[PDB]
Amino acid sequence: MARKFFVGGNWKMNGSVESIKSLVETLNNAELDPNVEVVIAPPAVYLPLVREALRKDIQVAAQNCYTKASGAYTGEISAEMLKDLGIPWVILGHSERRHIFGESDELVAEKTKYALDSGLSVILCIGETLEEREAGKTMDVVARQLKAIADKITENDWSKVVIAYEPVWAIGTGKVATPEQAQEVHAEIRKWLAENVSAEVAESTRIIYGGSVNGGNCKELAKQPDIDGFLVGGASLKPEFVDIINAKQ
Amino acid sequence: ARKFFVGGNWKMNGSVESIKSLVETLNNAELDPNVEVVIAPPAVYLPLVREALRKDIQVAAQNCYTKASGAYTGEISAEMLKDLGIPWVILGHSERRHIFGESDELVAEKTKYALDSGLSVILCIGETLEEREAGKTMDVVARQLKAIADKITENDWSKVVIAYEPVWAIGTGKVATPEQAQEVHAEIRKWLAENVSAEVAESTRIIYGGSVNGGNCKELAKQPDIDGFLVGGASLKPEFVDIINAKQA
Repeated sequence: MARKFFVGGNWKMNGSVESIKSLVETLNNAELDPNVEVVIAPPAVYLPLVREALRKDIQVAAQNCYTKASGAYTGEISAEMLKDLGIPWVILGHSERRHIFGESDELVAEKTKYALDSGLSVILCIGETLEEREAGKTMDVVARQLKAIADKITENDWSKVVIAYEPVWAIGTGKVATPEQAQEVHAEIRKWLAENVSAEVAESTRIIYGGSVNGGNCKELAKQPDIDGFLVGGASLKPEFVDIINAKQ
Repeated sequence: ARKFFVGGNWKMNGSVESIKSLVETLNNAELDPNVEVVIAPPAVYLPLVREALRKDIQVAAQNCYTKASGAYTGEISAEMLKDLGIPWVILGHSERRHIFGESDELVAEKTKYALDSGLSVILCIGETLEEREAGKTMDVVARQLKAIADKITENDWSKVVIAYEPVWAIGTGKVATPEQAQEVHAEIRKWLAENVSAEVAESTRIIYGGSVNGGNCKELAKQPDIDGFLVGGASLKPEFVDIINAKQA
């Protein structure tokens, strides 16, 4: 019934040696809620720097990886490389990769199965666009995106998956999501897991909210019973990321 | 005369250990001092290679995006490369154009942005087996080049190297002869002369990016419009040194 609260910070395409030095120093100086599992995701070229400098109780994630150990994929990073560098997490299926870079549901599932088999943990991102929501496809889209992973991975493999619901419909659009709207989808995802994977996976899988999370709204969102944490965007670059980690204390 | 140019594209290959061994071999090699040599590790190893490698070999990234920063999960910006002391980037590699669907305009945007950020660019072009059999080799390469020429200034070409990839002879079972390669390279240089300027045509290195190894590098290098190589799998092997030295007796 209980699930450890989970806060990921996705830096996206942001950072310099100097900016990351200050950012990491702020995190190292911070007082963090011991009950919260924290993961940050630097750009791939800063992973060694971050991994060395960052407090060990915050683990590092890559922002993406590919579906093979190695080969002729110019520009791609392998899960094995991540393991080689001591990077335990990867974000897969982020809306920007799905919708700007055309990563299909099955490619996401391929990556996910491959990363898990390599011993990584996965933040698996799902969610529907404004157009899909207007079409009434919220439940169809999240079902389809999850089903691609569920077809590919074992019940035990879910142990190392965290699901991030991204309300893409409320990201850079004129719409805003309420905690109640977020809660509604998280409950739908958990029911899908119960009915398609197992009751145990539904009860133990963290489902984190990946909409616009900042210091001002995190406390309200965390009160919802099916929101198990956050995948933070722009606020992960700011000192208030600490406040978001501490949203419950 | 144009300085001979040898790039080694590791693609999605490498570990800390395997890379250590590769770099030590290069650091101990006797290299033709007239050759400009560039190595392109996977992104998560750029700091490693940049620290360890002899300073007369420059490092390249295998890809980058078109802006300095923002919400592009999984992408690296040219500004990050500059920040890390990475002077080169490979753009428009056939694997990114085909597997990852990168359009001509996207490649051209990336190229413009990288140049503006102070990088040098290895710009890859080339035609597929079907295009070549249909007789569109020059239509395709002219189109791929025109997209860049429409976006960058005449002076911007100064820090461009064109890699001709005979995609028709990469993973097709076909091999290209030096005469076939020379014929395309000569057509590319003439394209530059007639569409850009006389200077750009005579200054721009056009390097051959088909299947280059120790056994064929010497005869390719004798061709008067082949200014070097973009090496794939052999760049992972000791014979990369022989390819660098293709102009020596």
